[PDB]
Amino acid sequence: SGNKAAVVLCMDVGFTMSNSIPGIESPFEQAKKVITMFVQRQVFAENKDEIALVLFGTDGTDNPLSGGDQYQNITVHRHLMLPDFDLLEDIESKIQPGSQQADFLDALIVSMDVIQHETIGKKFEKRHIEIFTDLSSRFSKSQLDIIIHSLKKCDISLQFFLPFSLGDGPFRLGGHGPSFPLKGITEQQKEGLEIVKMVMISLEGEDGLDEIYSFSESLRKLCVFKKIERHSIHWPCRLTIGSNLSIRIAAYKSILQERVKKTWTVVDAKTLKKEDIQKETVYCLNDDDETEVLKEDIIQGFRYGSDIVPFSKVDEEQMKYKSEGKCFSVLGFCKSSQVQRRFFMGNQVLKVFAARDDEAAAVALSSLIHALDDLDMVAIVRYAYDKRANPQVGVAFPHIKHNYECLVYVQLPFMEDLRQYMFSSLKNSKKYAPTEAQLNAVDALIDSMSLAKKDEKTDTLEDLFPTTKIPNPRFQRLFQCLLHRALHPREPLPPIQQHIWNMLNPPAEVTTKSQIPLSKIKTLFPLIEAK
Amino acid sequence: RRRCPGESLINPGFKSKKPAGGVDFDET
Amino acid sequence: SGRDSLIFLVDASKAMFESQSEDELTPFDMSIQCIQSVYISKIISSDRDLLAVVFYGTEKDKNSVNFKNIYVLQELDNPGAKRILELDQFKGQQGQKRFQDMMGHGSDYSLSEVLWVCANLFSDVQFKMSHKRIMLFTNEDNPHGNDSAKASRARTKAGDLRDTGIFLDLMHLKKPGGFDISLFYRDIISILRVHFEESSKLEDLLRKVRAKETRKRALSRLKLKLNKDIVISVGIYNLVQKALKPPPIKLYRETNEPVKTKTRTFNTSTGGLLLPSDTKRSQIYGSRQIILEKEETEELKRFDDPGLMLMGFKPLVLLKKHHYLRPSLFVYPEESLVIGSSTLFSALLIKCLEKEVAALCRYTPRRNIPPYFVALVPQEEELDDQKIQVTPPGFQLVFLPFADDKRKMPFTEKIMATPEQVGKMKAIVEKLRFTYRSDSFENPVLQQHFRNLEALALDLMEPEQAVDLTLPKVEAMNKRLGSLVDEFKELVYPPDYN
DNA sequence: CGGATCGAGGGCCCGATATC
DNA sequence: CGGGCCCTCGATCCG
Repeated sequence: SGNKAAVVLCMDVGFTMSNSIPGIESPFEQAKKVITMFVQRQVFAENKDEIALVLFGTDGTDNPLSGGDQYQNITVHRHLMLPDFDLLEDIESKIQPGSQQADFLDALIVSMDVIQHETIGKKFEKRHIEIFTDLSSRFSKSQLDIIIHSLKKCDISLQFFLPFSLGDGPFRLGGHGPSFPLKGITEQQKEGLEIVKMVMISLEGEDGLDEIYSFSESLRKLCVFKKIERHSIHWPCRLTIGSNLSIRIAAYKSILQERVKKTWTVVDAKTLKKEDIQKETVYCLNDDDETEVLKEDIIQGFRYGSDIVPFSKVDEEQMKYKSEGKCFSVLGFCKSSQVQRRFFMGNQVLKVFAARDDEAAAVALSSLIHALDDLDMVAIVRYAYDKRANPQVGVAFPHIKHNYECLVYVQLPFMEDLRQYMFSSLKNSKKYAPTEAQLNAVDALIDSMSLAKKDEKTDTLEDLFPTTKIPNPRFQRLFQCLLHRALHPREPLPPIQQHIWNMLNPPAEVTTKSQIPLSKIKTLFPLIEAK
Repeated sequence: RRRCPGESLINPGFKSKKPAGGVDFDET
Repeated sequence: SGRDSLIFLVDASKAMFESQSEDELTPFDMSIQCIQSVYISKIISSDRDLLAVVFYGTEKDKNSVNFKNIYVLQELDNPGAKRILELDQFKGQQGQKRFQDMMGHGSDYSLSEVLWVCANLFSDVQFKMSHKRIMLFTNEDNPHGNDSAKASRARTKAGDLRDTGIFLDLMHLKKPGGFDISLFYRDIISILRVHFEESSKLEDLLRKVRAKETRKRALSRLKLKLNKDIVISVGIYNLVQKALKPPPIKLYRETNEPVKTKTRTFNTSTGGLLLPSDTKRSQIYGSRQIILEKEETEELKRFDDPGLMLMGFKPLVLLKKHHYLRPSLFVYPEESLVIGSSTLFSALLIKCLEKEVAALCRYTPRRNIPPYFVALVPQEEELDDQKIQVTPPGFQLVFLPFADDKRKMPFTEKIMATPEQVGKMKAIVEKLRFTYRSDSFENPVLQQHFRNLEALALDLMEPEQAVDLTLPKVEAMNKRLGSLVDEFKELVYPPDYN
């Protein structure tokens, strides 16, 4: 009932990993930070996926395949099994950088042998290897053809993590943009990179190259779980247009606010047990006198202005509105312009896909998607997940991409939900109208603080601060503190790790560019507090 | 400051609106 | 802010009980039903509003200063179920008879004394009267045309009321030979011509307003920090908010009075109330148990400080339509806290609209709360022909999802329809075309909820059934496109369906 | 200065489910 | 045996 997966993290711990470039944390500390981030999510989220850890270039050989002189300086620190706190504690402080250097492809072979032996009996749905190296070490091209063949036959996916990104000044880890020294790369690193590129292309085609990340960017993304992320649970319905016309669909939640999975159980400070604490509800009169009111004598009531009318839950269930329970019923069609994004309601976005293994419904839905797209129109629909759920009215707009095709449902508001207030006009506020110098100062501010650059010459604007790619800092901050308390109970909570601040702040180039226009607008725009 | 109810009718500062809609069809 | 005061003044002269248009209710019946409709609408839109019902031209006089022929049926007070029940005793022809029996009709009155009593009714209110309004329901276009003194004194007192701050609105009803404003009511009313039929305004008054509308509430007043030194103050307003079913109140079986609930936490071993210092929070993962104090659980929660932090300016094209997380907010400046905020806000709005770019910020609503990236989309002011602000000027705070909030998608094989099927779906869309309004649909659960409470309050056995607007007009749709529907169904679905 | 609102708890249905 | 929904309380700020 759950997506399982065998993950083997292959970390370079060689002396050169300890070799650090000024200002920048050593690739050893960078890889350690990324690995800890991954294991932390798998540990605290309690995923039933098994994780193994192989280190290459450590002093000595835990002989995982070292039948002779082969695969030296490779230690299998953790065999494929569910991750625990002992593993996190080992990563945090026990694992130290080694002095030797190993062949990253040899380490990849050790990882592959772990997957080949510990996955027996279709226990795992997905197989994945994550290599963490700097490529500064020399290597042999001897079994690359076999490595690729064994990876395909075993259906194992790869992911590479280097200190530099595929593409100077100060450098801040997790920041956007300058997150790797432009100069400093060795010809040995270039050669290793060319081999990495070829291997990724041989496994996942042209788009395989997108799976080669830098430690910095890896920290401000969820790409490390990409291959082991469990697919979202979809549910079926019928899009009913009128009478006689219908379409078998299956919709899932496209966007949904990810919240804390674990709940805080209240325990006693001394015993640390739930059993000792109990909450009892007491009834007392609303009136100045709080004599105890009998729990059984309490009757349900509702207010009708001044009057308070007693309406029991029994009569409520009978007299209440009974929903027809029909889901995704189409009410009508209107132009795209009539539905404004400001009226979107709810806490979810639904992606209405065509029922799986159904060709007639797939074409029936595709026809509507393309008809709405070509006419530049949308569909006003009635939706309810069950007869018990309150009915909703929302927008269903087309969404065609090169790979997939679907309709996107977003709940719209009811007359009662809408709120009409009157705000003072500013267009013609004689008192607040800004001068030409003030407007050209804001003009310089917006131009200097722009978060988008257009790649090539006229190509599409490349966004420099994609927030939708940055993970919610709540989770990795919580995992940091939870682990610190589990390992260091005597010590108080640690401060927010700097890379979290670096990933949340805009690229250094934007902050530096804004310096001058911000200083001009400070003097041009007078600010004083009201007291 | 500025405080004109305008066409708010019974609830001042709150625009009053027609309650109907949803079945008005243009004849293409 | 304020509680609004509304006084319904009804004429009780002989002319009011004769209906003009045959087979039509008397102007009095129209008034009584209109008043009742307003009372019910008010028990939904705003319960704190104070209403009053005053009659004039009646033989029996009941009023503060004992002015002849003025019967104050209802003093200024909140709307109630029994007040509507009292008005229902005059609704209809039989109710008209009940009115003539309880109190007289067609008696000589004096509009000067009538407006004085109404003003004296506002005098006796203690709470903030935000709006003072009198709605005069009458069908006599020239009442004291015969008496010159009563007419001039009434004109003088009407001026005194407007100088007080009282609004005077006329609800002119059907009069033989038309209703003339120029003769009377033209100068008294607070600001057409001949209006022989009942004031059109009656259709709106008569129409029930089942809406839970609330006085403007700034949700929060935060600091918009452009930079460490440049900080303006802005107000965050929720212009759209899902209206939900009011929570029930726990009463008593006999007295039917509200009961206050106190949810107390105490020990099992000891039995006495436990202090919050003696409590700790725990989370157990497998075998390990992590212990954190309530303060520590909030300290990890702190993250960014409360306020808006300007990140930069992202072009609107980059903001995708499918990236909605939670309902958008409205950002407007708050000159009350920081003076000069509105000027910079106006300059920012103007230049953002010019450049078609949104202001990216790091939103932290309260202390010890993790931040969220929001995009302030420049919203321009829009005024209709009536000079009504259809879209206020400011920024729409659009919540952007984090990597966690974007859910992975189930990879499906792309199967594209033939141009014949899409052009044909185009024909269905073209035929089912309609005009969308934001206020087109009403919540059927709420509409039924308040219709049920109204009917139970009026002791009406029959509950008032709201027609569900959210259901599609199936039969109308089948009438508009029957054959086309069978044709496409034939084109895409084969007869051996699953 | 009580409401209005929103995080984070709690309680009822419904497809897989070892079960006769 | 989980998943979605919805409501009820509890804590935070504004009117």
